[PDB]
Amino acid sequence: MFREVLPKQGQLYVEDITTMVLCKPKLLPLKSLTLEKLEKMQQAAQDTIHQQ
Amino acid sequence: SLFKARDWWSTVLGDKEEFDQGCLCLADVDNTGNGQDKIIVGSFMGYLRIFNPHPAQAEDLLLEVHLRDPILQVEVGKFVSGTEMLHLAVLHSRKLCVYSVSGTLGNVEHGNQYQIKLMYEHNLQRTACNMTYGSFGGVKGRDLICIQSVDGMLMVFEQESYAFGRFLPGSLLPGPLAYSSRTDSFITVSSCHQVESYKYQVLAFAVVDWTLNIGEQAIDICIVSFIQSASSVFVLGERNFFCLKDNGQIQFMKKLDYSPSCFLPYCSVSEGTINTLIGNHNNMLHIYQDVTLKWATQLPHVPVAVRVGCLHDLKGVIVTLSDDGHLQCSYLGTDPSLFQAPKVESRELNYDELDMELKELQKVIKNVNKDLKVSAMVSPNSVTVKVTLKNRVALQKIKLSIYVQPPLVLTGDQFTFEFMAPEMTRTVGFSVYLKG
Amino acid sequence: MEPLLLAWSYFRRRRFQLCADLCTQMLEKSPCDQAAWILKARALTEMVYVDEIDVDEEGIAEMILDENAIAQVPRPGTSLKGPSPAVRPVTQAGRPITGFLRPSTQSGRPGTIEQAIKTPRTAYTARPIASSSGPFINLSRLNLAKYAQKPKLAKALFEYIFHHENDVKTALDLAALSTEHSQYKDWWWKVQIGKCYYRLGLYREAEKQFKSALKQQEMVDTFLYLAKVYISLDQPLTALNLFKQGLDKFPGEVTLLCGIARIYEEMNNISSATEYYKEVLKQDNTHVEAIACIGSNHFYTDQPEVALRFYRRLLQMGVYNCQLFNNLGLCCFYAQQYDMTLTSFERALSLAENEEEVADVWYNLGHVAVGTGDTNLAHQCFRLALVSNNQHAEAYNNLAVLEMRRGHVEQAKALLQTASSLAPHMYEPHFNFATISDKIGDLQRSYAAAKKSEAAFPDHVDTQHLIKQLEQHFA
Amino acid sequence: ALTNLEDSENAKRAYEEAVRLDKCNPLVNLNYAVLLYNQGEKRDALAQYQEMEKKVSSSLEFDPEMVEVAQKL
Amino acid sequence: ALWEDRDVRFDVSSQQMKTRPGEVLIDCLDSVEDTKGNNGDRGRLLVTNLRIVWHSLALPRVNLSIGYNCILNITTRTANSKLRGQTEALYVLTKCNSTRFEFIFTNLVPGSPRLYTSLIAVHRAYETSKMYRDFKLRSALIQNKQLRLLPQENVYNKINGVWNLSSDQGNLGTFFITNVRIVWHANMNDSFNVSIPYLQIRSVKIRALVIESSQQSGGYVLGFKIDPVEKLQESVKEINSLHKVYSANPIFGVDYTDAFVAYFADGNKQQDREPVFSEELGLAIEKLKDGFTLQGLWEV
Amino acid sequence: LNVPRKTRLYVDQTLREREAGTAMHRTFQADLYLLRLRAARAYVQALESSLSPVSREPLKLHAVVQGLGPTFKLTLHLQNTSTARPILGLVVCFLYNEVLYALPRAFFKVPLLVPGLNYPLETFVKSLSDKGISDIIKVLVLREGQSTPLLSAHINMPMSEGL
Repeated sequence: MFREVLPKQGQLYVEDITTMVLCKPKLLPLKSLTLEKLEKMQQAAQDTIHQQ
Repeated sequence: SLFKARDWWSTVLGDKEEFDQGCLCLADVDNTGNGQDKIIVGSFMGYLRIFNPHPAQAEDLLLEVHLRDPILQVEVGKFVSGTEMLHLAVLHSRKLCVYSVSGTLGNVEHGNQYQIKLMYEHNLQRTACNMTYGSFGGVKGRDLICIQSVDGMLMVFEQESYAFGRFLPGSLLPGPLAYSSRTDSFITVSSCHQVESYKYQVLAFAVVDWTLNIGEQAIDICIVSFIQSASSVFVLGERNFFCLKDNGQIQFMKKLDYSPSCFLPYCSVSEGTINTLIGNHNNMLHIYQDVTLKWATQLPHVPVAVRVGCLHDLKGVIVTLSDDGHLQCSYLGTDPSLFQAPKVESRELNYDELDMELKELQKVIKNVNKDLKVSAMVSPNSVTVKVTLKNRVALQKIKLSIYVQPPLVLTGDQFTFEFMAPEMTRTVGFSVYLKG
Repeated sequence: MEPLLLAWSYFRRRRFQLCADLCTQMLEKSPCDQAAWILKARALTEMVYVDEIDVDEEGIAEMILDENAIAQVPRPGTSLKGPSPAVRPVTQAGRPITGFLRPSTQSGRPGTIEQAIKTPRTAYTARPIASSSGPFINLSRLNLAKYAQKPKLAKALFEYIFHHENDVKTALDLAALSTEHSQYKDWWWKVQIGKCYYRLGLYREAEKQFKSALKQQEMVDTFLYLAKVYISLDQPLTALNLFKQGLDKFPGEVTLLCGIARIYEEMNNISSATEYYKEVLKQDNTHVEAIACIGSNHFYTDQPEVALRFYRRLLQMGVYNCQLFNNLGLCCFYAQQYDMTLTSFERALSLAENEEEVADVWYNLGHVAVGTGDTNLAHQCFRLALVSNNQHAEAYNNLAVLEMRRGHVEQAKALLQTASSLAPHMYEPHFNFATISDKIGDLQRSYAAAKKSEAAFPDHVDTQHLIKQLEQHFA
Repeated sequence: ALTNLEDSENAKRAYEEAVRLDKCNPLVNLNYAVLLYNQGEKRDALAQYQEMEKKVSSSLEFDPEMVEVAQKL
Repeated sequence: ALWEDRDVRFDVSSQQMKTRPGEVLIDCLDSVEDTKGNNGDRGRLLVTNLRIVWHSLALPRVNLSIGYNCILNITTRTANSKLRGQTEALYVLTKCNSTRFEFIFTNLVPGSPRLYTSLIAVHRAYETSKMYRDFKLRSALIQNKQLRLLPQENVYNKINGVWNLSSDQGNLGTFFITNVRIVWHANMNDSFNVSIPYLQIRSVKIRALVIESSQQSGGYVLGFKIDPVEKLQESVKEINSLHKVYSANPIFGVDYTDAFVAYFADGNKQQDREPVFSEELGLAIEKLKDGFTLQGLWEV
Repeated sequence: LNVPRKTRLYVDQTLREREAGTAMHRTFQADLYLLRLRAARAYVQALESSLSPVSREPLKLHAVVQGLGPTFKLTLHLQNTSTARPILGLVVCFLYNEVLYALPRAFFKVPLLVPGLNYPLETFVKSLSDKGISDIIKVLVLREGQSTPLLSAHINMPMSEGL
């Protein structure tokens, strides 16, 4: 019945070093209903043009 | 389960049949008197079906009779001259038929039969479109029937015979018809965006009592009257949702962002307000307190003519009927369910085959990090060049182009070959000449 | 059963192919029948209908070559023309990325025709910009002076001409004859003439009709139309007063509150747009716009669990997209729910109907991977984001960061140059290029890059220290 | 973290990596001794205890487990 | 007796996946990966006559069997654009004994997605034909005076004046005998008709024409009585012969572990609490869970 | 300070994590394994088709389209990314739909690419369809002695806005 002991002290930065930054995660914006309808009406014309 | 319409007794109702509004009715056509309603559905394919559902099962379908001509707008009201017992009205395109669903019992759950008797009929000169029913004027204990026509005319039957019939002034495409009892008025929505109310005795004497120019044409109009405090008239357009007063002006309105198909202002809760539920073409139900959404649910199908009724000791069950043939009683789902990955100790990740494939792909990756013959022949004579290309493996989407120089000009630039079987030769020939 | 009845019932149930299919028959059978005529007209015009309120794609010509705002340099805070770019990704010099793309989004405006042309076609609108913003019936054959007498025909005919054929001049002719037939007493014809004007270019001549229609009968439609007109004349504070007037008329309308919130977000004071989106929520609670906006704002202001709740709500309401599931993945990972994280990205990659959506999902998977460690997986994900969308500047920047982590300086320099060439409005590629240059030397390139960084994110900190050190080296 | 994640073999190999890669921190040795003694071995737990005592001193809670894994071994 | 088209089973045996006598395979597709269970393992999909089967194709033990009388929605999703070919995906929603599952099937190799079409087709054929393998009361069977036959059905014996020992006064009715099912209408208000399929019959004996149901339509004992018993025993023996010759090869009239827990459509929910009334909304609502409230579940 | 605040959602989530941490760990490791598998799969497929515009043998190419109207300016920004080593023999070949776009020179040599300079190599694409049709255009950069493209790029041509 022994519990493993954890260090109570973390790692602390002692100087700020210029590191190359990464771009940030990108939440894909949702669409409206008018926009979806417009895109689908734009692609349906293409489909009928190709299907003739 | 949250925001879903959890399932109750549900069924599919035929072989690619087709329904519309007015089809789904829900009342006591059996005249038991106990309160439990019974589903009634009639397609314009012909079959009239009546169910007494219990929470799939065989004995649920009371009857599935078939009439020859199509069926429009089954209704349940006091459509007989003598008694105060509910009778079932079936409106075929050129026919009216009042019936009576009498159920006799046997000494077993499935020994009980149901007989529909033709109480009376009515040959329809014009082609019927839809109808309404109510106690026209101030009569009580009677349910007269005002049927419309596809060409505008509205004909009124006083529950026995052809009372009269008057043409609607200025209508081309017949819209939804309803009858308000607190004002004794037939209210319709003409093709020209006008919600119009006519007093009954005015039409009986043949005009417009009042009009309101809503922005569109309405799909349905449902005058609801279980509240005697402040009367209102609901009008569901194809783009908006109005609740009008009794004088003729908008009490309030909602600018819906979806495409409604059906709505039903059912029993209310607060003082003065009226709960209502509308069905998208996006497979959803919305439950407003007259403007304000109180709940929303994902329906399985596109609801046509929803109803709310007490079915087998459960009050307020929502009965929906699609136009393809589905039908479903349902209750709201109010169970917020933890979003958490399922614990399936049985299902383990097969490390052997997956590691084989990953070793293959990683081998390709770490390895890469360290079919057709063309020939040209020029003639010895604007010299004509001929290019022959021959493949070993079968190839596809072949494009051959020639580039000489700016001054020299070719009589042919691009040549397109589609798929070619292996060991097949292709020759092209063009001519090059100086221009400049 | 019968032709006209079955066709009209197909129309009621929103079939819109069968209806026309029976009317075409019924019209070949009888050359004199106007019921089926206008029914087929309705079906045709409603297969393509889209409400004019949320169609605001000015494009490029309107943005520069058309001046309508009275004030040229109005006070900051009264014209349309939060989290810093160190947290929230950006699209222009400012204008952080929004939730709920709508086809009325302008999201900044270009300065010159050259800049608008030489940029990506979809960097100022939800759709690529445009310079200008048999047949059932031939418009040149019918005498609109005779259909105007019959309003039942005239209304559907105008809707056909306007929304199907897009003939604003003949539509306006018909609407003028109709309005003069009604003695200017029906608000609908006034609203339609106002719409004809508004998409002809005449805003004041449209505001006149919209005001005269509001005087007839208050409707949410006319309120939103005037809101569009006022926003076109660059007058936010007039549109807000008009919206509060409309809410005084309609006490709890959702579209009006949402328009107020849209105007407050265009003016970029989120502290009121959140309040108005919360009012929309108190009214609707399924509103995709308000839910998405409050969810994004909750995610980026280091509260990803509340954003995960707000997006699980949209998941509960049957919404099934690629955007929604990638958002759920980002939220689950950053809210520390590691069980439902990667399955959401898998559903996203499954649902993506594009090559840019797939690239964004792979970009976010690379972010997940680099948060897990194992920089090789993130390397592969960024390279796949590039392979899917070649003009993906964030993938270039992150892949260059990982390359310089490995050691390959020239690869990182080239990739950061490509990123800063694709998206100049971003600050990370410029800052990283300046940093690596200064690390090796080349203080001229370091200055030319750090100054563009300061031009992109002007309140940065490391950019200021870099510029100070550089200007100190120059003396 | 692996000891509490129903994965003791991975904890074994991780502790081996650590003790090979650690030189002047006895906490690793004491924790590996605790893992071993809890695994019912009590044999290599003495080896890790002796490795720790060869490495060695201030932490209040690494002192007690030092003496408790000593006396109970 | 017959469960292939009535249940949804997981980790099925190598024998129960085999085509039942009346069953018949239609289409197959290899490399169809299974999802909604993130095992990332391939398989093989089969669209049989009565059910859809999927076996792992590498560890064929783990598998899925979904009956057609237990599916609600089947949706095909064409996505995953130009980066590779247009690959499809199958979403099946199932509800067996009030438990909702959802399975997803991803076609890995984009070179053969046609399967996902035929399934839809046969599913319609499964639902448009239920008078072949199910028991129904009071349906719309009779024409003007004759029976409306199914596609693969012809009458054998045409008997008039056959009583029904389940009612009191509406008995005397015709008795139609066919190769797929046996029906009796009432000859007087001819909507009291019963259409029993041979599939649901368990044993036809006499106690009088007693017909028992096969534990699916319940213990529905049907009793009929005819004229002098010569034709009666004749009908009983011919009915038994037809029953056996049908059960030899069924028809079905279709023209042309913790595994469950990882496939729930709801998410960690296999349940539906007792639907009780709701004074707040006025609708029949599912019971609330020990402290929750409606206006607290609605807000965010 | 601006230290953030935590609501009931956070404590409920931490309680779920404290009571069901093992299942989360296991399922996240399984998901990570499957993600590595699928990422390696897609990387190998891209290497096969050679669809990466960034791929010893150092190069980097991306194609920008400019202009509305029937005539678009398509400029390929190509760059040698190496310490000091030029690339002598390379050539660019375009793949388009010959019924929608009229490329004058669909194949041309590239100059000697000096390490560090972005070479803009531009062409004039022209839409031929009278109806608006947007079709992809592929670009392959490849050696002159080899037949497998060194790298590739894609461009979705916008709508024509013709006359």
